[PDB]
Amino acid sequence: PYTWKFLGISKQLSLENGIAKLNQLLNLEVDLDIQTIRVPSDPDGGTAADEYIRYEMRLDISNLDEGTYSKFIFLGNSKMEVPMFLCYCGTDNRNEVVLQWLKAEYGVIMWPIKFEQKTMIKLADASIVHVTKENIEQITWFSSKLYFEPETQDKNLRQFSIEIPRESCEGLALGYGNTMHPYNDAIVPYIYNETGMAVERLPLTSVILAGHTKIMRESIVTSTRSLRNRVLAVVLQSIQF
Amino acid sequence: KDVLDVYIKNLENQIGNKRYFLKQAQGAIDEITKRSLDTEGKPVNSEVFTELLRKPPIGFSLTSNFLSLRAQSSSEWLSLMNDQSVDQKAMLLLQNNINSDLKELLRK
Amino acid sequence: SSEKQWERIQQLEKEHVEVYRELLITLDRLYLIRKHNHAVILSHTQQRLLEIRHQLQINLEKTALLIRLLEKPDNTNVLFTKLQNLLEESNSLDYELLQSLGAQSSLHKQLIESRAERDELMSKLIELSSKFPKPTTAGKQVEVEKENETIQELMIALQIHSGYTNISYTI
Amino acid sequence: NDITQDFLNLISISS
Amino acid sequence: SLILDDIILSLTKTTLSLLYEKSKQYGLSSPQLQALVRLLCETSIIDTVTKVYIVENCFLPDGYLTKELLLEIINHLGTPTVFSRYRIQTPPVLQSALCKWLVHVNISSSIWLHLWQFSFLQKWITPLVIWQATTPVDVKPWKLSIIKRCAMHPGYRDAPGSATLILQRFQCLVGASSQITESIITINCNRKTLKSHRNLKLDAHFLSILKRILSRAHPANFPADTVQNTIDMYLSEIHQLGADSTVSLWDVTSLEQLAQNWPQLHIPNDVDYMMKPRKVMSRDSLKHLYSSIILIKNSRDESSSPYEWCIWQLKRCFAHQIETPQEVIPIIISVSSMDNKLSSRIIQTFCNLKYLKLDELTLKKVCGGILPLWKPELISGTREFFVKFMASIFMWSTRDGHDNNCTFSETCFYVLQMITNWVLDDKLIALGLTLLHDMQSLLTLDKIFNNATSNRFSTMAFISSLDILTQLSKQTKSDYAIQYLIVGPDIMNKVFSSDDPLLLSAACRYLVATKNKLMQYPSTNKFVRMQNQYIMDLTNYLYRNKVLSSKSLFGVSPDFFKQILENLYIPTADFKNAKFFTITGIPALSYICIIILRRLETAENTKIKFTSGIINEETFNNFFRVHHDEIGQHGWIKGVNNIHDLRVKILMHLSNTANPYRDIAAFLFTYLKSLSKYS
DNA sequence: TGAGCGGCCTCGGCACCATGTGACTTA
DNA sequence: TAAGTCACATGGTGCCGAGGCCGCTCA
Repeated sequence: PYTWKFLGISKQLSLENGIAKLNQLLNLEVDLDIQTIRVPSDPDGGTAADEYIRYEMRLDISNLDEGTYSKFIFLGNSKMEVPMFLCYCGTDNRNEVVLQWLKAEYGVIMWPIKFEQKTMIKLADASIVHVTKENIEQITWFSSKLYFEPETQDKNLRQFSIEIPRESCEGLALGYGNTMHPYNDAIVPYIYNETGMAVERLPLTSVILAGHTKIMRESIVTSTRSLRNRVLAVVLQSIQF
Repeated sequence: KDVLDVYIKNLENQIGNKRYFLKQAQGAIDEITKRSLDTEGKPVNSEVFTELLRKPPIGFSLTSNFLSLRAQSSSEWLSLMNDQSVDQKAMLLLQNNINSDLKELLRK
Repeated sequence: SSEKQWERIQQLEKEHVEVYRELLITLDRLYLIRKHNHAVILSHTQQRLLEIRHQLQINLEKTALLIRLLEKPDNTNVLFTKLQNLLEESNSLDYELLQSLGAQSSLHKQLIESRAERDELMSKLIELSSKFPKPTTAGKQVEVEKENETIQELMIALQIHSGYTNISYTI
Repeated sequence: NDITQDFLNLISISS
Repeated sequence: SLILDDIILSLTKTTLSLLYEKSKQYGLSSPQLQALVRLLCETSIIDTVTKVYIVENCFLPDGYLTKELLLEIINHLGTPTVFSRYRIQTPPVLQSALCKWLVHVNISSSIWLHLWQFSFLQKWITPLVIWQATTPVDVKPWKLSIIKRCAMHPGYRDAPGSATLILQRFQCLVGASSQITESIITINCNRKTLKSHRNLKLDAHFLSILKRILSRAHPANFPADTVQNTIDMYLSEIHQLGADSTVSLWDVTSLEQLAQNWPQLHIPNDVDYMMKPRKVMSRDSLKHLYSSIILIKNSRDESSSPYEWCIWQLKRCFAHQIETPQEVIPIIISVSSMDNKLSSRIIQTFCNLKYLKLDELTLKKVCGGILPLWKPELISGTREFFVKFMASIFMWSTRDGHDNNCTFSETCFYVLQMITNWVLDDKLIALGLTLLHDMQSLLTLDKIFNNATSNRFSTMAFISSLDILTQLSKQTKSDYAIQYLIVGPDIMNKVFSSDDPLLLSAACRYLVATKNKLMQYPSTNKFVRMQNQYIMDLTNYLYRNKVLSSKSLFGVSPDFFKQILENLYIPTADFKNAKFFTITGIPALSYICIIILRRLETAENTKIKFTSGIINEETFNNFFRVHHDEIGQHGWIKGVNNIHDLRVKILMHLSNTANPYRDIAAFLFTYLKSLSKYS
């Protein structure tokens, strides 16, 4: 239950320099981690300019809950119109101090990120593909639940959900064929063919993967302590102009 | 309402006649286009266009549609222009205030 | 059901004027091609006169059976009342258009003079800002400021909670 | 000027 | 007034009524309020119901509340303790009503917070400590500890909900002072008591009384509208609570501060806060001037922070990234309407087809906010770029098939306002006039501006262009070329054929202006005979009724014009070839003349009304035939005996100061020797 | 001005699946 | 020691009757 709030950044800011100023301001050492991930390793997802820069800023004091574990995750690519976004979990009041310092030090323009319906479908696609230490990608199947809150006159239809079990989801994926985006290619077309609902047009408020994560229109909350690389990448292509 | 229905029938009859005349005209012009292998347009003679200039419920339809959507477009033009104008008044009030502020800052 | 009749005759008259305009255009270009062989590359100065003769034929027909219906006021046909409704909504908004245009033009003049004034002010302030010179222990200072804050807040608490009858801003 | 006027005439033809 | 403090010194029944009525008429000054509250608190011979009636009906300030009034009030809000027993106890209902009246109107924040521990004051202290907390540095963990300690304290009633409101305001304000939402969780979780606390009533009858008193008070100091707005925003701050040597630019609070430390001023890189938007001077008191201050402190170039902020927040609006693309659009418009480099950069990077496809509404708004003020830096290449942009938007509008789409016409009106700004200056006037001619060419094409599918937007753009041409023709001091006032015959005859009365009036205005300019020009040039052709065709179409005898009308010979009349059935063939070719026969001016005739009948109180719904020679003759003996003596418009006299009398009424059709009457009064005497 | 019905709405009690962790077993 | 099965105790979504204030609302 770690909600991730997403904010975009107008500039490619380099964090390996100047973080000592943040350490002096906050009177505590942060555990900045540098990684260079290549998310679209699939040939159909692109084979060039796939490298990202992943920063994991962490206000490390103690490890009991998110009151002392408000992580910060930054992702960046210099070959894009918008070059950087951040996402941070927890509810500590030092996080907005970190954001204010980031603004006042790098001169960046920061705005909250809202996901569209197709963006949420692509994020649900991204959050099942897991990278393994043997450098392979594994699709872990979760019993999804598309959850809608339509606005109709006289509040005729307040809300309606579409629950899809795990074995039915993998059966739909195997029926479509060998694909790496199951929801956008197999689940959503099956829903459209059966019930007539275009879920990329309907007001979709959340899709819930049971036991793993439940992404919303403005936040992503995950049972897992971190956020995988595919979700970060899909958020990064989401905010492009 | 019977007079409205028979006038609707008369106008759809006239519309169908005009659609027929369009269909025959476009068939003739397409046949002449097919029989003319010259892709490049010939320069039009002025004397031929002169002779064209000497030669030749519709108007009720014309004035009704014209006046109706003319009034509608004028009304919505008032709506958009008045919103833009009150935006201009607000912007000019703010701009005059900050103009006085910059003048005082220049003097000081 | 009368509103349905008026809506219906509205799209019928829209399609009617559309088909008549394009029919007139196709008829005139058909005459041009049939008199020539393939002359379809007529200039803008000739296409415009084709548009002019179209426009005068259109408004001449409008006036022509405007003569037919408005000469003798029957005051019984509903098309007659449709003509007065259309006319009274057409001529109503004529003055407000020019009034709003003139007011917004005066607004535009105000924009022009305000922009000129601000351009002058920015020019002067850039000239002045280039003439100013460039911009150029504390361990006990923060401690004595903290002591000042604690002493003054304790003074506020003692002045309020003791019922002292002179509360003032003591620096 | 001349190319712009011819471009406007092309617009008028295309209209 | 002096009656108020005279009654006050007298009090040191009739006096109460006099004080009430003089407060309801004038209102007391700040020393008068001080003396009144000092007399009311110290004595107890006055009845308590009359005490609360005074503090709810008589205390009416006129100007600023001084600090001494607040200090004197604070002296009376205390309670007798073990260190102060000589002073008497002020009644708690009087204290609560005085705090409520204070609601009606760093040290002081702690003063009000330490008075918040009083139980009976808590229902009205809370708006004061909310409104005092305006800055993030105001809150502190000791304040939070005291608030939580008094909130969770038993023996109180209003403490949970109101203190939860205080903590919610603090959480919405600072975003620091490590997390206090779990402290809110420890306090009540009913969402009902603080729901009633978050909306507060201020006795709007007393608000109206103070409103009228303050409106009677000082000119240009508290006007009524700003007082109502300030009270409304102070209440809405309660309502929406559910969700050292150098000086920084934030800490500067007054215009005096900027002077002595301008070379010691440090501009911060906090662009989003200072560009995105009170009687107290603070960081947000001078937030208006920050954008200009950055461009003064840092010399103007296309790398400064406000330019990048405007570019980025406009790309966000075009890419549909922002939720509300109407909060930052006025900010971008206000910043970039001036400061020519930023406006030119926005025009170069955004005024094209690609960003038109993304969002045409925001592009229309930025064209309304940028184009009317722009003046180019490079004269060459501007005309070709603007022709390309207008052609692109015209193809984009016309491929849709919907003629209701008015973006091209609206941006055309904006660029005609830009041409107005260009021709206001004598330099680069040829570029503006050529662009005006290009816009006139685009506006008159029969894809949006037809005689069947009307478009009053295009007519408004056209009459705006004609108005700018008339205002340009009156400038003698500018030696522009003579060829830039004509628009060709092909536009003029077409817009003469158009049935729009305002557009015909604008065309007559353009002809009147261009002839009054052309009178000093030689009488035989390439364009003088063109203007002569214009006026002879327009006069023949408007008044002469001699179309068939002319050589041509609007470039069309009258043989075709007669052949259209052939096979064109008219119910009466008395006068067919001259019935509807006049001022009453014009499609845009037929019923207008009938309205004018009816108003002339109403003005003269004529018993006879023109029953026929068309003014022509046949109807005029029949109207005199049916009522000959009544017309002969009295009961109709005086001084009119024929149809020509009727048209002249109509033209008199169109020349009055009540219609937007002045210019047609002046056109007929100018270029007609018979009508030259009516000028 | 004053009583007054209806959508709202939150309290909270209940119902049920969902969930994370220690204890314990398997390899 | 990595992984698995287990009941267990808490988290949480949905539901609904009670009741309160609100929101005009109409005489």
